[PDB]
Amino acid sequence: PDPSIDEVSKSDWDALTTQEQDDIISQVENLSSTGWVNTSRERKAEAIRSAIAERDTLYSGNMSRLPTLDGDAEYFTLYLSAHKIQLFEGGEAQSESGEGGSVSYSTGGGGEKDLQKTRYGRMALEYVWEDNSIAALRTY
Amino acid sequence: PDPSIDEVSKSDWDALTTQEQDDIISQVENLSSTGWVNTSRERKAEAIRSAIAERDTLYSGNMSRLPTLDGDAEYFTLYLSAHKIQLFEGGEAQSESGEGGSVSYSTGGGGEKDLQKTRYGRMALEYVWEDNSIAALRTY
Amino acid sequence: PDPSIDEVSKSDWDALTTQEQDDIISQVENLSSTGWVNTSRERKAEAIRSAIAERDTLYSGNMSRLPTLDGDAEYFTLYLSAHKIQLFEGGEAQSESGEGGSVSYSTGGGGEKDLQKTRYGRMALEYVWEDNSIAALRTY
Amino acid sequence: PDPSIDEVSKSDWDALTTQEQDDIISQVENLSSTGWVNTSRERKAEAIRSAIAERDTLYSGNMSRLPTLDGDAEYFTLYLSAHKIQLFEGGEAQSESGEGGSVSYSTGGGGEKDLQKTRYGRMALEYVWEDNSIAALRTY
Amino acid sequence: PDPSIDEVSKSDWDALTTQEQDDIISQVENLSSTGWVNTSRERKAEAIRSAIAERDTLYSGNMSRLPTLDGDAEYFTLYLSAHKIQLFEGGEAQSESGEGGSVSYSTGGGGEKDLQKTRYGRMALEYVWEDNSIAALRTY
Amino acid sequence: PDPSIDEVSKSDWDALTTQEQDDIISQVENLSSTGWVNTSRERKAEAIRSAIAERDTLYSGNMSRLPTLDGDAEYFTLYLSAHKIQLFEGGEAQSESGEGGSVSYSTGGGGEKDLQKTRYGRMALEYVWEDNSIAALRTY
Amino acid sequence: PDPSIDEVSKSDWDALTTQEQDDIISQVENLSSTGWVNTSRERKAEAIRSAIAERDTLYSGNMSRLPTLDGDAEYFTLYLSAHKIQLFEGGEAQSESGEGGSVSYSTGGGGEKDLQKTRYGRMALEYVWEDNSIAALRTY
Amino acid sequence: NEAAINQAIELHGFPQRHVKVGKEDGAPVRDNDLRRVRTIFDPRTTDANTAYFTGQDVDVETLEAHNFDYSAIHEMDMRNLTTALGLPLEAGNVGADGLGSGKPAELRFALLK
Ligand SMILES: [Mg+2]
Ligand SMILES: [Mg+2]
Ligand SMILES: [Mg+2]
Ligand SMILES: [Mg+2]
Ligand SMILES: [Mg+2]
Repeated sequence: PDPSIDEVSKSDWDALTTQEQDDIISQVENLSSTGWVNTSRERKAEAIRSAIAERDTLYSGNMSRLPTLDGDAEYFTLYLSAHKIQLFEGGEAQSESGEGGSVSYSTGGGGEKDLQKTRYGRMALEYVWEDNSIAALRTY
Repeated sequence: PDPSIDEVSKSDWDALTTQEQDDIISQVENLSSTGWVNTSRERKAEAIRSAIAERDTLYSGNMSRLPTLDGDAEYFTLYLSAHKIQLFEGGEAQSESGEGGSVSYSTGGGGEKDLQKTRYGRMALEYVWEDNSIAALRTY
Repeated sequence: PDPSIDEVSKSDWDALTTQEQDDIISQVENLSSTGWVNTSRERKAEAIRSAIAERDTLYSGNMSRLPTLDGDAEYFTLYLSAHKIQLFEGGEAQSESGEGGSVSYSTGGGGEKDLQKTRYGRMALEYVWEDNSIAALRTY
Repeated sequence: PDPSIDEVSKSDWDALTTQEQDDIISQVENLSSTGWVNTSRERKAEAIRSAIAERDTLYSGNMSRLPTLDGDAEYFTLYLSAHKIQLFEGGEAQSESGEGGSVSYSTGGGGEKDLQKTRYGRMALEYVWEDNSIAALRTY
Repeated sequence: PDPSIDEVSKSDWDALTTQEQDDIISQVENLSSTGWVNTSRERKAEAIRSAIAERDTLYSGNMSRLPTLDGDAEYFTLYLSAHKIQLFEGGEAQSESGEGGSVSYSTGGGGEKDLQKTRYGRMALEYVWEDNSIAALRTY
Repeated sequence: PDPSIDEVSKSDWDALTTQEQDDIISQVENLSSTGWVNTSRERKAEAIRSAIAERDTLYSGNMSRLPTLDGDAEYFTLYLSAHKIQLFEGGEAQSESGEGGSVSYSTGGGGEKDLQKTRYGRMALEYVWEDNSIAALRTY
Repeated sequence: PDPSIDEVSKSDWDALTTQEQDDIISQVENLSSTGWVNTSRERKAEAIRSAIAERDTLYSGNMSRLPTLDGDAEYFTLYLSAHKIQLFEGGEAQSESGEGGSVSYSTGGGGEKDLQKTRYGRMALEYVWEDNSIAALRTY
Repeated sequence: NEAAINQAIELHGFPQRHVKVGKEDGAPVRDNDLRRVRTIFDPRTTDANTAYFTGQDVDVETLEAHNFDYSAIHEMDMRNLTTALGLPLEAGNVGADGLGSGKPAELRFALLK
C-alpha cells in the first residue's frame, strides 16, 4: 500500500481515503487462505483501526531503552489485525466438519492470554518480546 | 533462483521482477507435496515477504559474537516462509477424514510457541539456537 | 551412487548431472516401502539439497575435538533427507484408515523437537550424540 | 551364510556376490513370520547395508576394557537390520483391523529413542549395555 | 530330546541333524496352545538359534561367585526361544476380535525392556536375577 | 496320586509311568472349571515338568534358617503348573464377548512380574514369602 | 457338618467318607447364590482340600502370644474355600451382560494381592490380621 | 609427600571457574562456539571489578577449593622424618600441646644431650 500500516496512527487511519484503507485491508486479507470473505468491510476496518490503536498504546515506548516492538512494525500490525479479525468470528477452529468429512488442527495447547489463543496472535507475540518484562532503570 | 532468498531484504524483494519472485515462490512450493496450490500466488508472496522481514528483524545480529542464525539462511528463510503459508491455511492438520478414508498425523500437543506449533517452524527452530538466550557480554 | 551423498556439498549438488542426482534420490527412496511415489522429483531433490546444506551447517565441525557427526555421514544424510521428505507430507501417521481396513503405527508422543517427531529423525538423532553437548575447552 | 553378517563391513557388503547378499537377506527375513515379502530386495539390502555401517560406526569400540557390543555380533546386526526394515514399513503396528477381524499388540506408548520404538530395536538394545554410558578411564 | 537345548551352543545347533532340531522345536511348540503353526520351520529354528547365542553371550558367566543364570537352563532357553517366536509375529495380543467374538488378555503395559514385553520373557527374566545387578568384587 | 507332585524332581517326572503322570495332570486340571480341555496333553505335561524344575531351582533352599517355600509344596507346584498352563493359553482373560453375551473379570492392570500377572501365580506367590528378600546371615 | 471343616487337616480330608466331604462342600456352596452349579465336584473338593492345607501351613502358628488366625476357623476355611472356587473360574466378574440385560458389581481395583482380589478373599482377610506383620519377640 | 602436596595445592588449593553455555535440554553448543565464549570470559584479561551480562541460558559455575588438611600432613611428615633422624620435632618447626612446659619438655632436651 501507498501509506504502509506502520506509517499511520488511529487519527491518520480515519483521515485516509477509502482506497488507501482498502489497499491495507487487501494486504490483511492475504494472511488467510479464506480471505474472511463472509465478514463485511466495516468489521475488517474496525479490526485494523483497533490494531493500530492497540499498537500505539499497549505496544509503544521503550523497555530497558530498547523499543517494546522489536520486529517489523508493518507485519506486527498486520498479524495483530488478523488476530482481531479472527476473534471477530470466534476462537481458532479446533475442528471443522462438513456435509461429509472432517479436519482438526491442533490449534490449542498454548497459554491463556489473548495473543496465545490464535495463530496470528502467537506470531504477533514474537515481535514484542513475547510479553516478557525485560525493563530496567537506575538512580542518576 | 538467480537472486537466492538470503541475498535479498524486504525493500529488495519489492524491487525484484515478478519472474524472480515467482522462482523464489516456486522454491518455497517444493517444501510441501501439496505445494499449497489452492492458495493464491499473492498469499504466498505475502508470507515470503513477511519471512524475509521477520528474519532481518527478529533473527539477525549476534549472541556472544556467535551469529543468531547458525544454519543456512536460504533454508531458514524457506522454512520460515512455509511455516507462515501453513498458518495462512489454518495450521497443522492433526487429522483428516472423508470418502477418501481417514488419517491422523501423530503431532501430540506440541509446544506453546508459533515455531513449535508446525513442522516447518520446528525445522526452522534448529537454525536459530532453538530460540535460546546464549548471549554473553562483558565490561571493558 | 558414483558420487556419494557424503562426498557432496550444496554447491556440488547443483553441479551434479541429473543422473547423479537421480541415483542419490533412488537411494533415498529405499528408506520407505512406498518410495513416496506420489511426491514429485523436485520435492525429493529439495529435501536432499536441504539435508546436505543442513548437515554442512548444523551438523559439522567438532565438540571437545570429537566430530559432531559420529555416525556414517552417508546414512546420516539419507535419514535426514527421509525426515525432510516425510515432513513435506504432514509427518508420520499415527493411524491410517481406508475402505474399512485400518492400522495404527505405535509412534506415541514422540517428544517435541524436530528430529524426535519422525522415525527417520529418531534414527538420524543417534548419529549426532542425540543433540547432546559434550563440548569442552580450556585456557592456555 | 558363508560370509556371516558380522564378518563384513559396508565396503565388504558392496564386494559380496548377489548370492552371498541373498543368503544374508534370507537370514534377516527369518526374524519375521511375514518376512517383509511385499517390501522389495533393494530396501532390505539398504537396511542391512545401513545396519552394518551403523554397527561399525555407532556400536564399535570400548567402554572401559569392555566391548561396546557385548552380545553376539551376528544376531545384533540381524536385529538392527530387522529394526530398520520395520521402520521402512512405518514401524510397529499397534493395531490392525478389517474383514479379517481386528487385533491390538500391547505396545503402550513405549520409549522416546529409536531402538525403544520397535521389538527388534528392544532386542538389539540388550546387546549394547542398553545404551548406558558405562565407560571409565584414568590418568597414568 | 536326545541333546537337550541347554547342552548345545550356537555351533552345536548348526551341527545337529534335522531330527534333533525338530525334537527341540517340538518341545518349544509345547509353550503355546496355538503351537505357532502358521510360522515356518526356518523362523522357529532361527528363534532357537538366537536364544542359544543370546544365552551364551548375554546370560553367561558369574555375578559374584554365583552364576548369572540361576534357574534350569533348559526351561530358560525354551522360554527365551518362545519369547523370540513371539516378536517374530508382532507383540502380545492385548485383544483379539473375530466374527463378533472377542477377547482381551490382561497383559497391562508390563514394562519397557524387551523381556517385560511378553509372558515368555517375563518368565525367562525370573531365571536371570530379574536383570538385577548384584555383582561384587574385592581388591587383592 | 501315588507319587505326589512334591515328591518328584525333573529326572523323576521323566521316570514316571504315563499313568502316574496322568494322575498328576488330572490333579492340575482340577484347578480350573474349564480343565484346559482344549490344550493337549504334551502342553500340560511340559508346564508341569517346567513347574517342577522351576520349584527345584528358583524356589528351593533356605532364606534364613527356614525354607524359601513356606506353604504346602504340593499345592505350590499345582498353582505354579496352573499359572504356566494359563500362560501357554495367552494369560488371564480380562474380558470375553460373543453371542453367549459379555463378561469382564475385574483384574485391573495387576503387577509387573510373572506370578503377579495371573490368579494361579498370585495364589502361588503367598507360599514363597511373596518373593521378598527376607534372608539374613552372620560372621562366625 | 458332623466333622467340621476346622477339625480336619489334609490327611483327614482324604480319610473322610464321600458324604462327609459332600456335607462340607454343601456348606461351602451356601456362600454363593449361584452355588457354582456348573463346576464339578472334584474342583470344589480340590479347592477345599487346598484351603485346608493352606490354612494349616500359611495361616497357622503365632504372632507374639496371639494366634495368627483370630477369627472363627470354620468360617475362615469356608471363605478361603469360596475364594479358591471363584479363582477356578476367572475370579470376580466386574460386569456381566447377555440378551440386552446388563449388571456391574462395584469391585473396583481390589488391591494387588491374592486375598484382596475377590469378595470371599476380603472376608477371609479380616480373620488373619489383614495379613499384617504384628509379631514380636525378645532375648532371654 | 612434599611433591604430592605441591601438586595438590595447585589442582585443589585454588578455586577455578567453569562456564556452562546453553540451556539444559537446549540447542547443543560446539567447540568453535566455546572459542568465542572463552575469548570473552578470559582470566588473562579479566579484572577485580569486572561485570558479566548474559541471557538466562549461561552460567558461571565455581570449582570451589576442595580444602584438605595439608598442615596436618606436614606435621606427620615432620614427625616421621625428625623422629627417624632422632631429632626433637621442635627442630622441624612443628609444635605440640602440653609438652612445652616443665620436665615433660626437658626430657626431649635430655635425650638430645
Ligand atoms: Mg538440534
Ligand atoms: Mg522467538
Ligand atoms: Mg542411543
Ligand atoms: Mg499373605
Ligand atoms: Mg521372582
